[PDB]
Amino acid sequence: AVLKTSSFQLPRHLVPGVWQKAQGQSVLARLSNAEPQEFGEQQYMTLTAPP
Amino acid sequence: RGEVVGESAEKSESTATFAPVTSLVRKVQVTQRFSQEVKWADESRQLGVLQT
Repeated sequence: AVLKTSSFQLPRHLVPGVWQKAQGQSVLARLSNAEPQEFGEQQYMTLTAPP
Repeated sequence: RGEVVGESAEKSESTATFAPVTSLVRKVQVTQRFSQEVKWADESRQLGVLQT
């Protein structure tokens, strides 16, 4: 019968780029400034009760 | 060795002897392993552990 395109099994066309859902960034990096540090645990001094 | 002989005494056969000797070949290694943290601790605090 008549010649359908289904007989050719043509490849689909790829379209450039990638579609993505967004991701939330760090809040702590926005709300607390990074202090400079040297490798290892830091220690901080705190008042527990006043006179 | 030399020998002493009379005017028609029979002269003896005497010769050097030799031997070969061969080296061995000996391969030596030293390997020391440490965590990535030891590089950071050393190069921040200037410990001199890696240079040691």
